[PDB]
Amino acid sequence: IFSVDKVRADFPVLSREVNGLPLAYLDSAASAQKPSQVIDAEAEFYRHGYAAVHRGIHTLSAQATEKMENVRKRASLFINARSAEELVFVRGTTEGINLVANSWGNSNVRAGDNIIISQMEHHANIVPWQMLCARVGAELRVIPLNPDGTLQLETLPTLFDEKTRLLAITHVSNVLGTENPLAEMITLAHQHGAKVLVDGAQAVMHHPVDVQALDCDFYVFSGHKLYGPTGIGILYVKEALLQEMPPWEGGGSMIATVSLSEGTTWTKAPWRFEAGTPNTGGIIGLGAALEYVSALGLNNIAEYEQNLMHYALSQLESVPDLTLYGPQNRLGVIAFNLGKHHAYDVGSFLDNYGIAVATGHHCAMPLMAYYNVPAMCRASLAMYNTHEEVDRLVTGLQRIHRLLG
Amino acid sequence: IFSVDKVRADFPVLSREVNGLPLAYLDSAASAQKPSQVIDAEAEFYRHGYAAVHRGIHTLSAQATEKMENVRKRASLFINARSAEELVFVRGTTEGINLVANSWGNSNVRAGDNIIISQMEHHANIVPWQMLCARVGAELRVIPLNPDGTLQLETLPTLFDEKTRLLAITHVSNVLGTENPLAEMITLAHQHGAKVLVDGAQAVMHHPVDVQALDCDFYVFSGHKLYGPTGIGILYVKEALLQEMPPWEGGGSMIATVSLSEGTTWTKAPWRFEAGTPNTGGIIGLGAALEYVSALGLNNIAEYEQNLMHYALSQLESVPDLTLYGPQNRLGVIAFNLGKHHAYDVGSFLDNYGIAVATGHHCAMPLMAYYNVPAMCRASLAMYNTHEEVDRLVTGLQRIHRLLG
Ligand SMILES: [Cl-]
Ligand SMILES: [Cl-]
Repeated sequence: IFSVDKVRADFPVLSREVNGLPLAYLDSAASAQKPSQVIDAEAEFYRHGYAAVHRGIHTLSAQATEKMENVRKRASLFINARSAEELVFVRGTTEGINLVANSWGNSNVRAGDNIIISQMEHHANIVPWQMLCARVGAELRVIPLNPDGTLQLETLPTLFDEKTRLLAITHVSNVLGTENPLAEMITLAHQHGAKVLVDGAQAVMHHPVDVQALDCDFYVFSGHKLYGPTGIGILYVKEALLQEMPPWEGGGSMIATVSLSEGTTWTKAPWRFEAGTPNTGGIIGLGAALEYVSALGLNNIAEYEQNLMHYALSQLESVPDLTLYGPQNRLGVIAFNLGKHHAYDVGSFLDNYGIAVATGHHCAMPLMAYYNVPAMCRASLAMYNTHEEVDRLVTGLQRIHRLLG
Repeated sequence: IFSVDKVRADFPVLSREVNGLPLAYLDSAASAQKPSQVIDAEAEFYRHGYAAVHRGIHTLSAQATEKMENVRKRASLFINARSAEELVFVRGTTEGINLVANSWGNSNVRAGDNIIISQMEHHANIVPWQMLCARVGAELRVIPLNPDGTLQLETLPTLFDEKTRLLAITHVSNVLGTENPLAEMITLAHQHGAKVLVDGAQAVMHHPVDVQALDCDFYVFSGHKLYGPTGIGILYVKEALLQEMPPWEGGGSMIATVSLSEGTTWTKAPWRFEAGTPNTGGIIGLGAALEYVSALGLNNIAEYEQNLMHYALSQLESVPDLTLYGPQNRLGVIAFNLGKHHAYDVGSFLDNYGIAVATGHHCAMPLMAYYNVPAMCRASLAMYNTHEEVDRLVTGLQRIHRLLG
């Protein structure tokens, strides 16, 4: 079983006070807090083992290089990639999507082709493909939404055709909490010889993830939402695709040879896509993050979070004029608006109670447009959140409605 | 005055033992050690103040956003940029050069144009321009070297012409320690209407740097060589150039509006070049790094390092068959080879004494080719290094020559 009290004891931020009152951090979907196991792992690496990696033969450099590639191996096992050489270190989901869109997109998407995204995508999974479609002269098609925050799956027959090069789709919606039927969609996209990039930024922290079972071609997530440091993320690519992709960033540690008269040659995959000094501090911290999350066990986290989510949805039923967005089985987040009050105002009042929720468009303006609102509130319910905090959210919304209605 | 003993007391790694023996870290040019002021600043941010930045109205998010943009202001003052809005956060020198090469290069370098780099450049300042010249059909010209590791400045008349769009030049050579006459070269390049990108990865830690006085158009350096965290760096661009450059990475926090039917619009400069979640942990640590280096005072560091360098060059005179590369007034590093022994072997013996030096090509293969060697040894002498450690280097080379000659 899961003991949220013991978990919270690992997170020094959770003892913080905001505005005189004790913090209720309900915004892990924007970024997650970090346990001192993660913070100290990075700190102790800087304190005792720091060196440049890959180049260099001295001891610290060799031991730091070992640490880095061990984290690549642990990450590849976390998402059940066949090989650690299928994982590329990136700054996060957004750089990972940009890397695919340039390295792979530019050499596999011709004028007259089409790419499919969905109306619920984060901006990280829209703007790169808009840029690619503009560069090559292709069309960006959109899987539309149902009122309940699920995909209109019946539109796929009209979006997919022989010219469909790529489907880029989210695993879990950072706003609605919808989880998309990735296995079956990837089957369909593969029947047309299309690849699938999966945005898994909001999945990898809520339940186990198996990229061999999904058969996705690319998968991306971010360290800082997995209870880890900022400035680090993972891009997974099928070995056969990755070996064919050209470099994106150029510089040191991705060349084989540099000549000013006979040109330059690239090293083999993963390392060909990693230019300059890696974020070694971030990688070490991400590795601790994977160790920490695996020790609690994702299936235990999934259960605790599923029960907290149920408790919340049940309690919110007693908030007047509350509008929820998204499906009943949402993961991680609750998207809502309070009567006719603007979300910015509702969020301000909740922050005044010391409750941190997200407000605005959540880098998903097309989703806001579909629901014909400018903004929503989003509350995250993560493995370190409590029924007590759910109650403070509910009371607070009640008080806001009384005060402002 | 400078007190290297008190400085070293800030650096927990310097107490490390390697191979049973006490560490002599002579490889800060590859990456620098970090003081606990830097390590703890990042750690305390994760521990007490962590949130997502820019989006969000709650307290932690607003205070984290303040911290981030204050570091942008402190960085802009460190290099004497006119405006903090002229600085872009990047992963380091290599991403910063790639950003200019794509965002600015692709829209200002046409087929038939030429770009000038130098033979002493790091790979970060070669491979991006080779990629750009291949994309657009331009020519990469090279300022050649003199035997002493300085530029053959008399070749500039034949390299510069009306078609010269850009000079990309290093401030200090990561290998030879040469410092290039940037002020005068930028004058010349500006007379032809060419812009200058300066690679300052090896300058900003050795003496003050003033981008208004240099009149450079772009400048780049890396956090981890400035006694700071990995995964963070600064790209400086003149306000007028930066406002004209198009985005590079696309995603959240660089849009103004995202529409799936009317396209997307970009936000204003700096922020248009920063997609997704920033490396907030890195930025906080870089900010502490700038605070720490400014407290010692760059001119004090420059003096201590200049005297240590003189002491070393003087002592190395008593090493038989030692070949040095580079000018007499080198900054930061000493590049050498021991008799006919391969640098990898010499570095292995020094690491066995617990002395960490760099060996190989130092991501500067064209420089190795000019000196008709495959590799060199490089020893860094930074503000926390001692005359005692110089002696261990000298003794060690002597012992290596006796043993292996
Ligand atoms: Cl290299
Ligand atoms: Cl956005």
